[PDB]
Amino acid sequence: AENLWVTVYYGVPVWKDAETTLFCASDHNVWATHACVPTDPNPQEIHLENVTEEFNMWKNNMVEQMHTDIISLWDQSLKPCVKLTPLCVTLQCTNVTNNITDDMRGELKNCSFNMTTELRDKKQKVYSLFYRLDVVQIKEYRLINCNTSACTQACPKVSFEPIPIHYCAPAGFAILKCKDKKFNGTGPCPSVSTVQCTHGIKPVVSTQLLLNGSLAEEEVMIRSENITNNAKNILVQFNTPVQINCTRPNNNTRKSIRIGPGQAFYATGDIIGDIRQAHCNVSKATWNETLGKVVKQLRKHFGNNTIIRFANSSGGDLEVTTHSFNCGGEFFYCNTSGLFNSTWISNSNDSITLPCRIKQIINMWQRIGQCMYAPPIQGVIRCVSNITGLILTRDGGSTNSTTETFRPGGGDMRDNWRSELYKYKVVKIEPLGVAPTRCKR
Amino acid sequence: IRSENITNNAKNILVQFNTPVQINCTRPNNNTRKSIRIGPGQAFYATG
Amino acid sequence: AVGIGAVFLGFLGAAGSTMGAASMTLTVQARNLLSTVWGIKQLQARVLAVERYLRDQQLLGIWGCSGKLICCTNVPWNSSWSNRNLSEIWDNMTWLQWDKEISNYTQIIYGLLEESQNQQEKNEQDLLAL
Amino acid sequence: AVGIGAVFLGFLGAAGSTMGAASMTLTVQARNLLSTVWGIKQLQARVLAVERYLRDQQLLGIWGCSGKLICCTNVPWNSSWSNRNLSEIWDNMTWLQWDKEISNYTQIIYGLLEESQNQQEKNEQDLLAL
Ligand SMILES: *[C@@H]1O[C@H](CO)[C@@H](O[C@@H]2O[C@H](CO)[C@@H](O[C@@H]3O[C@H](CO)[C@@H](O)[C@H](O[C@H]4O[C@H](CO)[C@@H](O)[C@H](O)[C@@H]4O[C@H]4O[C@H](CO)[C@@H](O)[C@H](O)[C@@H]4O)[C@@H]3O)[C@H](O)[C@H]2NC(C)=O)[C@H](O)[C@H]1NC(C)=O
Ligand SMILES: *[C@@H]1O[C@H](CO)[C@@H](O[C@@H]2O[C@H](CO)[C@@H](O[C@@H]3O[C@H](CO)[C@@H](O)[C@H](O)[C@@H]3O)[C@H](O)[C@H]2NC(C)=O)[C@H](O)[C@H]1NC(C)=O
Ligand SMILES: *[C@@H]1O[C@H](CO)[C@@H](O[C@@H]2O[C@H](CO)[C@@H](O[C@@H]3O[C@H](CO)[C@@H](O)[C@H](O)[C@@H]3O)[C@H](O)[C@H]2NC(C)=O)[C@H](O)[C@H]1NC(C)=O
Ligand SMILES: *[C@@H]1O[C@H](CO)[C@@H](O[C@@H]2O[C@H](CO)[C@@H](O)[C@H](O)[C@H]2NC(C)=O)[C@H](O)[C@H]1NC(C)=O
Ligand SMILES: *[C@@H]1O[C@H](CO)[C@@H](O[C@@H]2O[C@H](CO)[C@@H](O)[C@H](O)[C@H]2NC(C)=O)[C@H](O)[C@H]1NC(C)=O
Ligand SMILES: *[C@@H]1O[C@H](CO)[C@@H](O[C@@H]2O[C@H](CO)[C@@H](O)[C@H](O)[C@H]2NC(C)=O)[C@H](O)[C@H]1NC(C)=O
Ligand SMILES: *[C@@H]1O[C@H](CO)[C@@H](O[C@@H]2O[C@H](CO)[C@@H](O)[C@H](O)[C@H]2NC(C)=O)[C@H](O)[C@H]1NC(C)=O
Ligand SMILES: *[C@@H]1O[C@H](CO)[C@@H](O[C@@H]2O[C@H](CO)[C@@H](O)[C@H](O)[C@H]2NC(C)=O)[C@H](O)[C@H]1NC(C)=O
Ligand SMILES: *[C@@H]1O[C@H](CO)[C@@H](O[C@@H]2O[C@H](CO)[C@@H](O)[C@H](O)[C@H]2NC(C)=O)[C@H](O)[C@H]1NC(C)=O
Ligand SMILES: *[C@@H]1O[C@H](CO)[C@@H](O[C@@H]2O[C@H](CO)[C@@H](O)[C@H](O)[C@H]2NC(C)=O)[C@H](O)[C@H]1NC(C)=O
Ligand SMILES: *[C@@H]1O[C@H](CO)[C@@H](O[C@@H]2O[C@H](CO)[C@@H](O)[C@H](O)[C@H]2NC(C)=O)[C@H](O)[C@H]1NC(C)=O
Ligand SMILES: *[C@@H]1O[C@H](CO)[C@@H](O[C@@H]2O[C@H](CO)[C@@H](O)[C@H](O)[C@H]2NC(C)=O)[C@H](O)[C@H]1NC(C)=O
Ligand SMILES: *[C@@H]1O[C@H](CO)[C@@H](O[C@@H]2O[C@H](CO)[C@@H](O)[C@H](O)[C@H]2NC(C)=O)[C@H](O)[C@H]1NC(C)=O
Ligand SMILES: *[C@@H]1O[C@H](CO)[C@@H](O)[C@H](O)[C@H]1NC(C)=O
Ligand SMILES: *[C@@H]1O[C@H](CO)[C@@H](O)[C@H](O)[C@H]1NC(C)=O
Ligand SMILES: *[C@@H]1O[C@H](CO)[C@@H](O)[C@H](O)[C@H]1NC(C)=O
Ligand SMILES: *[C@@H]1O[C@H](CO)[C@@H](O)[C@H](O)[C@H]1NC(C)=O
Ligand SMILES: *[C@@H]1O[C@H](CO)[C@@H](O)[C@H](O)[C@H]1NC(C)=O
Ligand SMILES: *[C@@H]1O[C@H](CO)[C@@H](O)[C@H](O)[C@H]1NC(C)=O
Repeated sequence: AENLWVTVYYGVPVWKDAETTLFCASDHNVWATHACVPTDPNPQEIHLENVTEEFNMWKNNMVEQMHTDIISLWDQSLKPCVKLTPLCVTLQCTNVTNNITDDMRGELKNCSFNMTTELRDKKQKVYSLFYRLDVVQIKEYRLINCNTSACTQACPKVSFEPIPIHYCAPAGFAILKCKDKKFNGTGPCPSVSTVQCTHGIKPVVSTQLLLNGSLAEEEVMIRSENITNNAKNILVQFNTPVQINCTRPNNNTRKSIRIGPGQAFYATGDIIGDIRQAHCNVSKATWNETLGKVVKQLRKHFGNNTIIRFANSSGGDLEVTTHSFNCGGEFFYCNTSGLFNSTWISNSNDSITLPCRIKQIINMWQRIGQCMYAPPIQGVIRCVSNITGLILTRDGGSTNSTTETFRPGGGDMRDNWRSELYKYKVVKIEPLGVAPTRCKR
Repeated sequence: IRSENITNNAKNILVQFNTPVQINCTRPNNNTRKSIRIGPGQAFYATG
Repeated sequence: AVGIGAVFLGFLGAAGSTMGAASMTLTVQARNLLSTVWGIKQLQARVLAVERYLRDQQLLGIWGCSGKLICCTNVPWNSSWSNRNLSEIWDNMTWLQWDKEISNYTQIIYGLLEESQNQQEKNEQDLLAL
Repeated sequence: AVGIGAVFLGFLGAAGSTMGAASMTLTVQARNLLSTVWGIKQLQARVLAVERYLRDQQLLGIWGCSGKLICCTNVPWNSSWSNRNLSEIWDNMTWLQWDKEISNYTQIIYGLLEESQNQQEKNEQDLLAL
């Protein structure tokens, strides 16, 4: 009675979840745009009506691809640069005590040593200023990395400034974007569009604080894979940014030492004037208001009468125990202890100053056996940035006490990329379809 | 028995057995290994 | 006639529309299927896309629907695959829901189409023999 | 009806069968033609396979046999190519033997097919012109 027959259609709008490899789109830098395609001046977006999709920020392969690409670019940038093999020698060091304050005592060492020259039968005697974090006693010292591995020096022409990067999918695939505000990264998204590729994402590297990021359009957003489990980090996205001003005030000097044929080592000659600690400033009232918003949002998941505490970091490496970042080529590690120190109970112009340190031997990613020596920057340096989120961890959490304490976290860089690619996913089209129809061939 | 040209003596002969023949061999010296650091992250392993 | 805008459904715009309405824009979807270490991955992706396109075209040609976007066939519709009438399929459903429903009865239909087309080719040859 | 095995001629299983019997399973063979330094060789092999498939498809299309597995043509069979009758070809010989036999009269047949298809297309256009 039905007398229906199979009929084939090619080009039906159907898709399935899939994994693939996306490519560049961008408008001397470590993040090489030379091997990246130009971007379209007028990106196109198609809003899909009546399409409700499923999203999960904690199972996105784009984060893994971004991490791999960033690591590969960082490795590639350092290949054509000098290797500081001859720098593992016996240094003879002395304390620097010329116009120093009470908090910069012992931080700097004036170290002299012997070095090779362009002719392989000659030696020279030179000296440089090193940081206490870089030299370990063997009045004789050695560089910290000498017993682990020899490692290279960043070329002084490449810039560390992040540049936006867009990720565009191949043919036969599509990128779906969730336009639903208040979307907490997991679950169903009623409102969806299709994009050729994503907004410009700056690969900013930092810990304990998200800088130069994107802001929630409505209010503070809290995200966690399993908020009941205390072993999972909590990503907080601010509604408004908090300005932070960091500075190294020492008037540094740079000198070049020829260590071979066409090979130079950039040493810190001397410091002009006084010697003082680098530091950062953040407004007090703005931080208090932001923490008020954060605790108000946290009360939603952890009860309405719970006491919410902010405390110091637990411990570990300097990278994870401190807010670590890079300001114009100099690598800062700073003590965010005046920020996360307070308790909240259910019911002018001064600023918080974070004093902090600088380093030159860097293990950027969580790897052992590869350094990166940062040449000194000449003159005073200052920078300003926006804080637009936090990475928190809940300690303990047992039912014995009704007080919840949160501490800063970080270390893993995948959490930094996850905060930007939370509303995107990749699918692959399935154009072949079959239906009942009343013809017959 | 296989050979490209069995009349020619310059060609090797491949013999495949029907059953295997067990062979047991050992170095019985109780050797010792030590590491010598010859540079930054470079070790040479010697018989102590 | 002035102060009026014109907009066309683009690419996957008909995803939420019914099957009958979505079947009027197959060309926009069809046109989009075709178009040192990183170069290897990019080229691998391109080769994979080409291979997928060629596989789909080969299947279409094997079923005798070569060069057609809509091609109705001779295979009858078994009621076991689905019981819904045309009223509740082409005016009250979308292609994604249909794919979800019929995802477990796909290969047998393909085999039936292949065998049917082989039979038609044999019969056509026999007819032309006379 | 219990205790019976069902086995299908797989891939090149019909290589030893006669031409008529081997011509009933062309689809199983047809479906199988499509599917740092070492990656280059693998990709080269894949590209070569795709190019061979496209060349064969183009040759089929130029003769007017596009989208067909058994396509008959209009070119008469010259007796100089093979004197054997249909009885001793389709029931007493194999495709490999036939290929070995007619391996030296292949290109001229291709050229004749090309010219015939071109003439047919021209005549069809002239007919439609009226
Ligand atoms: C968040 O974003 C903000 C802004 O969006 C970031 O702050 C900006 O940071 C950049 C980079 O530090 C800064 O631009 C520099 O300004 C300096 C002062 O004007 C310039 O001197 C500097 O130019 C030098 O560096 C370039 C490479 O970056 C070279 O191409 C250039 O030739 C200069 O180099 C010469 O000078 C140096 C020093 O003397 C010498 O060693 C060299 O050999 C060479 O001779 C940059 O243009 C912006 O001004 C900052 N913006 C603001 C508003 O302050 C912030 O850093 C971001 N946060 C994070 C965490 O990334
Ligand atoms: C997304 O879904 C909505 C509904 O869920 C779609 O709107 C619906 O569109 C159909 C056809 O355009 C409407 O049917 C019409 O109904 C009237 C009254 O019964 C009838 O006179 C017409 O002949 C026609 O059958 C339906 O009413 C309408 N639904 C609503 C609530 O307005 C919408 O089109 C979908 N989006 C896309 C892009 O297709
Ligand atoms: C491999 O080759 C053998 C023979 O070379 C094939 O077996 C042959 O199969 C055909 C048809 O299946 C048989 O034909 C029969 O001939 C008798 C003659 O009296 C006739 O009465 C029957 O009606 C039928 O036509 C043929 O006898 C048989 N050969 C032998 C020796 O038994 C075999 O099929 C081949 N293998 C494959 C996979 O094709
Ligand atoms: C680091 O030590 C060197 C060597 O002792 C200092 O360089 C000397 O500076 C004095 C004047 O301060 C000169 O008279 C010497 O000739 C310099 N020595 C050489 C070898 O050039 C340098 O001043 C010290 N730097 C600091 C910051 O204390
Ligand atoms: C640079 O090398 C010279 C010699 O090439 C070092 O001077 C020697 O120091 C040792 C102490 O370890 C003395 O026993 C020798 O008598 C010294 N020789 C001479 C000629 O002075 C010098 O100490 C090295 N510089 C540094 C900073 O280690
Ligand atoms: C810090 O945040 C402020 C406010 O979001 C940024 O100022 C905005 O910059 C964008 C540029 O795309 C403008 O479109 C907005 O109008 C600006 N808003 C205001 C209130 O000025 C500022 O650029 C951010 N700083 C950094 C370094 O990213
Ligand atoms: C979120 O984490 C909690 C805590 O681990 C999970 O609940 C635990 O599940 C394990 C599974 O065997 C039990 O042994 C524990 O007793 C549970 N603890 C509590 C406090 O319930 C919970 O299942 C996780 N959420 C999801 C969705 O997996
Ligand atoms: C961080 O804040 C401190 C004050 O808490 C600033 O110190 C002042 O800096 C100005 C620079 O214009 C001087 O004129 C004042 O004399 C300084 N006062 C004190 C008490 O030190 C510091 O400059 C700020 N740094 C940044 C980068 O904003
Ligand atoms: C961070 O630095 C910016 C710029 O140096 C400061 O903004 C200036 O603040 C002064 C004093 O209120 C104003 O007179 C200027 O007009 C401001 N300039 C701009 C561009 O905003 C800001 O106050 C500093 N914040 C902290 C916490 O130190
Ligand atoms: C967070 O605050 C605690 C409490 O002040 C810090 O613990 C101090 O650690 C220093 C070691 O540098 C000791 O000298 C102090 O005595 C400790 N304080 C107390 C009260 O015992 C802790 O170090 C801070 N977190 C970080 C990362 O520095
Ligand atoms: C981060 O800053 C805090 C606050 O200054 C440091 O805690 C102080 O540590 C010193 C040790 O030199 C103690 O004498 C002070 O009593 C501590 N302050 C308080 C309020 O307890 C903390 O040590 C700093 N972090 C690190 C790693 O040194
Ligand atoms: C196997 O090897 C033998 C020995 O070389 C080949 O016979 C020789 O062929 C050469 C060819 O010029 C003659 O000069 C020798 O006099 C031959 N020697 C003998 C003993 O006959 C024989 O041809 C080889 N087999 C094949 C198949 O090539
Ligand atoms: C090879 O054969 C010799 C005997 O010809 C073995 O020597 C004996 O080894 C056993 C080991 O359990 C001893 O208990 C005997 O005392 C040895 N006898 C002599 C005469 O040496 C030798 O162990 C064999 N080796 C292997 C690897 O099988
Ligand atoms: C350098 O100063 C530090 C801090 O005052 C001190 O611990 C160290 O012993 C000094 N070293 C000298 C004078 O060689
Ligand atoms: C290098 O020396 C430091 C301090 O002496 C030590 O902590 C580290 O384990 C050493 N590295 C290796 C590979 O032994
Ligand atoms: C927030 O995340 C949880 C995780 O299980 C999910 O159940 C919930 O639906 C999300 N909220 C919204 C508004 O989607
Ligand atoms: C740093 O020293 C140089 C050389 O004396 C001078 O030209 C420059 O102005 C100084 N910078 C500051 C910020 O004082
Ligand atoms: C932490 O907060 C307490 C308030 O009870 C204050 O006394 C203390 O000075 C604060 N510590 C820092 C390092 O700001
Ligand atoms: C080799 O010497 C070690 C260390 O004395 C010992 O532990 C081990 O048992 C010896 N091996 C044999 C086979 O005797």
